[PDB]
Amino acid sequence: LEEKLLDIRKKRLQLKQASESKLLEIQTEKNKQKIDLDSMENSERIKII
Amino acid sequence: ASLQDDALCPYVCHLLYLLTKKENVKPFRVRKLLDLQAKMGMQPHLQALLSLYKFFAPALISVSLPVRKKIYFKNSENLWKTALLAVKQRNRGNRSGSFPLEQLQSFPQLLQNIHCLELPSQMGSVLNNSLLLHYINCVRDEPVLLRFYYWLSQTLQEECIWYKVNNYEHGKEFTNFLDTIIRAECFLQEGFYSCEAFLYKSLPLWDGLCCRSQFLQLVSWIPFSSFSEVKPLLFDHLAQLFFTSTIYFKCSVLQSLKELLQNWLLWLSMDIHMKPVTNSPLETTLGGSMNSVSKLIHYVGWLSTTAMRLESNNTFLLHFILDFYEK
Amino acid sequence: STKESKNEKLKEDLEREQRWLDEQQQIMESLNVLHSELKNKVETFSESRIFNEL
Amino acid sequence: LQKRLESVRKQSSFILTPPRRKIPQCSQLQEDVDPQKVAFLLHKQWTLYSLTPLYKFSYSNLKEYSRLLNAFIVAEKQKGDFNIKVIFSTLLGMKGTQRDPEAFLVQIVSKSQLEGKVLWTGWFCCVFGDSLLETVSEDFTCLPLFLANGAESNTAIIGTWFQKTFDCYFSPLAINAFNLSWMAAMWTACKMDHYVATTEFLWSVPCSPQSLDISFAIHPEDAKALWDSVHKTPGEVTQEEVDLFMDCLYSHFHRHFKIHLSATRLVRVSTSVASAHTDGKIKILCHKYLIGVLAYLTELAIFQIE
Repeated sequence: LEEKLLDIRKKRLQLKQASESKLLEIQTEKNKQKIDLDSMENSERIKII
Repeated sequence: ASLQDDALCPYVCHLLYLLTKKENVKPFRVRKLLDLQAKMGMQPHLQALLSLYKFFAPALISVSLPVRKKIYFKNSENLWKTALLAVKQRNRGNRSGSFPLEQLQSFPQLLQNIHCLELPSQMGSVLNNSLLLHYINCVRDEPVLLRFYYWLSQTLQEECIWYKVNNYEHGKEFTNFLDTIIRAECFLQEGFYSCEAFLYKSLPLWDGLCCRSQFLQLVSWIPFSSFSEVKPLLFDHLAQLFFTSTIYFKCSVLQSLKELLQNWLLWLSMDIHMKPVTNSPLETTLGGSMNSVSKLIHYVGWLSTTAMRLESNNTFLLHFILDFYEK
Repeated sequence: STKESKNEKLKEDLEREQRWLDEQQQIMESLNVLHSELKNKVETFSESRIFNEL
Repeated sequence: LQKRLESVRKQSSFILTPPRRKIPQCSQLQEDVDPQKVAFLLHKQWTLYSLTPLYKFSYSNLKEYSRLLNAFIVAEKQKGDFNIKVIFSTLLGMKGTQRDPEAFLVQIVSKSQLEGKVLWTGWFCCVFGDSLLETVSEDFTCLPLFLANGAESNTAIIGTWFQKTFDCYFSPLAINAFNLSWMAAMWTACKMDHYVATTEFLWSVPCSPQSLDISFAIHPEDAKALWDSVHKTPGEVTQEEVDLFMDCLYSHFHRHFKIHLSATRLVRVSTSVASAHTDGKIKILCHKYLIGVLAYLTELAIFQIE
């Protein structure tokens, strides 16, 4: 049961490191979509409306 | 608009409580009920209606309210008492913003919204919620870890054991606070930077008793460092208590060091895998990690063959020496 | 008495890290479907759409 | 983060105080330093606290923070009319190191129902606190030392607000009885040509069921002629200069009363410069040597955090 628990602990470390790198890629994609949302909101004649 | 009649005023505001949405909270309806608070004073049907308005839209009201324990209305299941008083009684006169932390009730509410999660008003509520412990596992931001260092180092320093007037009730709450730490270090699989900084200042000041089992599990989940930094701060002050205390302490050191040999070798087994960044070969870094752990086992192996001479061949220590070499 | 209590601790530890592996896989299956919806929604609404809708 | 690691190992080792210290210089008041503000800071009773460095602190968001503090401390008195209003006043020119952040003042001034009476005074500062500046980021604002004037119930209801906004925590400050002897030797190392008070010491006997206090007064012209016979290396105050100065004061007490006061505990040092107490009570009575004492209080305030 100790080698089963240590195999569960190694799989928990691998899924935790994969979720950490995936949330790092998602937050860099979120900053990329923030730069694209700031870039796609340029207008001059909209302020009177 | 039925609030102009004063005799119907608790009867209107209970119907206003059950029919309020987010779009129904309007700033002129803030303005009239603050004028009714100034004219006819504090009434419990008007304070409970503004308590729901602070529960729905706090930004529209500039007047803060108390948060005291009141029943606010008819409640607590009194439907037979309502029917007895119904005969003749009281009938004559894409979003880049943030998500609030208090709306997380269960597990799938955080699974739908993890990319927008705000920061709380204190760092003591991170240990209270297990849903906030999932946020620490995947975020490697710098000021969210330094503010957690600035809180819990002040928690272990002021509310410790020997800084008090020897209260057994506050030591039970300090034992219950250390049970939160040893489940948080195992769920994270790295020790906190507050917790190894407290053991730098407490191992000269510790004698060997007074919640020994919560202190020897606090040394069990310390992360990996160099061998020359640990030995003046830990291994000198451990060996002053190891050869001199009882044999139940001598078995509990080697149960703590076999869990220290678990979590140090678990980090070094996958540090090779997650680093493709350095173009230099890692045989100097693994060779610098080779003599850090081979002098670890030969120090505890020097602790094992010297303490055998102290007790003169007892088998009860000899079961837990060979459990350390199982690792 | 100290190894059977180590067995009774580890059967309690057999429940908790299996629950912690079940939570971390539930993080892993939910971060996969939020990565797929973010990759499919890289392109936002158009610049000419905002002028004609408003 | 790597300079945060190197500041732990000086605290984890036993050495934290240098044995040879510098005599503090004559801090002249500049033209940028307000003369009418520093007279209000003198002759006041203060309670010291140490604080972790703040988060998202800006110098232009003080108008919003003045309205949130005035809406909360009235509400904490209602949970348990008030014509009170807080003033966030900023002071200039107190710093000697250019990398220190700007200190400021927090008052509670009552309104005119007929200048109002000041009920509470808070003061955040960082004087020569350069060792904690490279251990924090540039987003953090490092003001470790805090001084309070007023009731402790008004301190806790405003200290609740810094816990729930700036992510910090107040801790009580305490000065050891070993460290009262160094600041008494620094106050006898001063230069004076004016009106002076009396050097007052007070010891407490720990080996009693009751309290036992001894008031002890030294004339400062007699203290200056006692100092320079001990002080033989100019420019530095050494380890052996202070411990022989305390031994000849104990041997002066020993030939009269035969009571060893070296087993006792020094708790109050009051000289011509300032008065001190071990639980954080201070009374600064001088303006020429103002920042020399306050840099020594930030020398202790970083040590209780780290």
